[PDB]
Amino acid sequence: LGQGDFIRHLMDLLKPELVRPATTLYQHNLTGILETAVRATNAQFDSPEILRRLDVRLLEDTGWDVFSLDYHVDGPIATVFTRECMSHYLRVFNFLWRAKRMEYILTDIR
Amino acid sequence: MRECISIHVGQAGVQIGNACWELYCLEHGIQPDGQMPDSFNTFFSETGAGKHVPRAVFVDLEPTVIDEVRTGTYRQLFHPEQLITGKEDAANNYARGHYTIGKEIIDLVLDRIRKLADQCTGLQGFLVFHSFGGGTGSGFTSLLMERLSVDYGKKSKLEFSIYPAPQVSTAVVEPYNSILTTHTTLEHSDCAFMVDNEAIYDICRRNLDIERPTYTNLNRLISQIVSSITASLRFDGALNVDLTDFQTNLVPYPRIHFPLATYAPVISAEKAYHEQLSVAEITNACFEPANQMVKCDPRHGKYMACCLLYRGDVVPKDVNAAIATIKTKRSIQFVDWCPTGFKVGINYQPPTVVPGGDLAKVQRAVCMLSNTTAIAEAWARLDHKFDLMYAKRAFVHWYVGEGMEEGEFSEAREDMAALEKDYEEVGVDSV
Amino acid sequence: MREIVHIQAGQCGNQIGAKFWEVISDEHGIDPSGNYVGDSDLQLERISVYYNEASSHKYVPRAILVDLEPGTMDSVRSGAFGHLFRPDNFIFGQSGAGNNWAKGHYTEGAELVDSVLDVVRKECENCDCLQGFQLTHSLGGGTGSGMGTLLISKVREEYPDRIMNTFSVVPSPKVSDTVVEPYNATLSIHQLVENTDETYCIDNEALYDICFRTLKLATPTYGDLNHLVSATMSGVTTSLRFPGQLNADLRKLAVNMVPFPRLHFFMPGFAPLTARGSQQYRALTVPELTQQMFDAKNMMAACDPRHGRYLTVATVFRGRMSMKEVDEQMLAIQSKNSSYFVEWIPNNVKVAVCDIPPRGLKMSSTFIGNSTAIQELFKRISEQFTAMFRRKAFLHWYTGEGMDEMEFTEAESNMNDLVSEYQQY
Repeated sequence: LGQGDFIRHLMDLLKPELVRPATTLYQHNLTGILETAVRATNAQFDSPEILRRLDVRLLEDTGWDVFSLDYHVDGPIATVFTRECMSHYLRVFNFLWRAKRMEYILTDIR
Repeated sequence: MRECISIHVGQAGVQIGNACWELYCLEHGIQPDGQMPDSFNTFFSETGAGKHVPRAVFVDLEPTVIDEVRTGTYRQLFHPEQLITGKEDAANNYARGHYTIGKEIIDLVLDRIRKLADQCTGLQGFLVFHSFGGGTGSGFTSLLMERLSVDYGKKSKLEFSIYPAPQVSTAVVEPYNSILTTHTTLEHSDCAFMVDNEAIYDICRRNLDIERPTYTNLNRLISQIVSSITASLRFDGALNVDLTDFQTNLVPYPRIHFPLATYAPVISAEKAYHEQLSVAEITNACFEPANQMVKCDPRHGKYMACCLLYRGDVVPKDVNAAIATIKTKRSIQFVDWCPTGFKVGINYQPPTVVPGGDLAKVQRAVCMLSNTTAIAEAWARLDHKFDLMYAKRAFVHWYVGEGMEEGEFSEAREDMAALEKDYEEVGVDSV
Repeated sequence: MREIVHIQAGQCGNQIGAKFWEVISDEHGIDPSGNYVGDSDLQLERISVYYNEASSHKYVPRAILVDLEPGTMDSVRSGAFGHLFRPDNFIFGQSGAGNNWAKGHYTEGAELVDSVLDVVRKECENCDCLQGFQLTHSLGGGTGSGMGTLLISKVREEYPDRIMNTFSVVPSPKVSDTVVEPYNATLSIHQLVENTDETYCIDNEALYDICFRTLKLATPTYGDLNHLVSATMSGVTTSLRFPGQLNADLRKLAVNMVPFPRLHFFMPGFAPLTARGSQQYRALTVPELTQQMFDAKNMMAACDPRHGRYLTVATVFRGRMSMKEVDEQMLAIQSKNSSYFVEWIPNNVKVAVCDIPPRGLKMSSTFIGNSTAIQELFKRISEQFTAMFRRKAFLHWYTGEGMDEMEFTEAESNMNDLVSEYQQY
């Protein structure tokens, strides 16, 4: 979440979707929303290569409990991350996602 | 001398025949062009030179699969005139394959089969490969079997049929075709070795470690079964078993003639390395309910006849000990009117591994053809699906507007009910 | 062998047919000049179902381009792949029938249908084994709806045993592109019920939703919509044409999705629909294709299948894939959505698998759905038709062309019978 500008728009577009239960959620729909955010925010001016790996994954309730980004990496660069950094980032990304919706709720009440 | 003709009908039959004839060419050393760089006589014919033409016909109402055969690696093995094909398939319709499209091809097929029979000296019988839930695999198969019974009213007619699976299914009208085929061929067949795609999928996943098998692996396993069945005709062994032996030992009553095929040493290379597959082990694997290639639990019924076809480094004493162990088991129960329910065949030729296949090279193998009352549950499921679809009268217009009558539907359903009653009657103990 | 005669009627039909022939020539490696420039032999193995070999090994599409106005003919001829069709197969008139079903079915449709019938008879007599016909048109249009209807009726009474299947663009629910759309749509559907074997109902608004939401197209033009419809047509007749593990022609699909003669209206679909941005994040697998094709958002008609029950479905897969995965995905789909499938038809899915995927893809699949949610579309058409007919709006045009109010009453009664049958089943 070090970008901030991109995650702001991404939390405004997933609001109408994640409120529904997880059973009606299918991954093929959210990708069009993520792709829309990367185009509108400042993340468009970015290396096309790294943007090819950034996608969504569905953890396996409510839509605010199974959504998370993945950024899969394979090849030579995969010897630095080694399937454990990707099992640690997602362990972190939840705590930064919760502490981000608990704030945009409290600026909506305000 | 003991020549036998194999007939492959439909896409399933033609592809299983592709696998079977690849296996036969590998076993007998025949190159895919018919030349060799006797044993190879019940299934091949010699034409002057080293050319060995297989003794089979590939008949379909669709040019696609047969054309794949005509242009494949075996393009020069089969006689071009014995690869019979139509123009429009039966479209999963029994009436099309039996009445409308099948009548324009049956004469050519019978002429070719007559040529093959004349080329033979002593004809043991026919091997019909087809699927139950297909258009030409049902209608044309039934038509061909009835015409063969009219012509060769004494030769045995063994059919290798792909029984519809309990859950997985590729067609919507499979119950209709299956019931009508069962009616028509049950009138005119000797014994039908049955197999399920779902069961072979489960076998592949559990034993061969394959998580994504295709029809190719299924066809290879079925071809191994057929090779084990015909090894006695093709090779020399301690206990030889002919087609008439199958018919006599596996069919107690004229209508109850649907045994289930099994193959014990289905194993990958590494697992085969770590195991010591012996006669007792392969026999126990054959009688394991999870290794059945028809998705019917044998514990739900009673065995009435078993045909254990061993091959390779097999000793008769070990076979006898394993069969005695099986008989002493309490989970495996037989009908009370068959105190002796084991036909045993032993062959000296170990199974041949196909280059590119998944089965590991083993020293011995066994194929078990078991006639059991557990197939009655599968029949009940099939006729239940037929009853639902016919009560709603769905898809019936497709069959009726193609040379059939609803009376045939009712008659076929009544015949299947009679077959279920016969299975129930033979199941019960004598008092 | 199994030759198909393709007829494009009206502006919508002609544009969609032009895109269809572009994608078909791409599949078979045919140059826009008609020459084969492909790589594999399977392209010419079954070229005969869609093309006719000319003198200098040039392949002429077996297509008849019929319209009541010359503008579309000129546009098709002048553009790319316009020198592909036979110049004698452009059968057009001068007056464009307006947006009047009666004009295109009774006054100008007569002369133009005699001419196009002569052309179609020549094309059929040239054929070796005719599999059937396919028509591209729009029900809400003028020459398109009425003339496609008249041609369908006449070809049907000439060739009753052949398969007649149409890819018809139905009126949209929200915004209409023609004021008299309900009249033309109702009359066309009344005629399509009895003279067609397979009607693939396509709505432009569902296509707009697909382009905006799934393909993330900022400015989707009619080219993209026509490309989607052409991909569906491709998939079906590709199952017909190329070799596969489980073949299925037009008649097999017709048998497996038409339980009753009048219930032959389908919602088409296409599985591998991805935006250019998301093509790198998505795994192309059979489960992914199945999940997308059975999604209510992907279906190409604005009819939610969750409001009805699938009588039958057909999945035409393309590419090298495992039959076990296809069958297990089909079984899982049927088990999870057991409430969305009819109970009196076990195994409501017909599976076909072809070996050759479309150009640029590794896997693909088309979804055809005979569902009882088409009743919603026919209900909307019926409400609009009765709303205009009760006060007799725009009716003097149809009456003056030579029709009668009794024909309108019969058409609406037939469409109400159709909705009654769908609701009953």
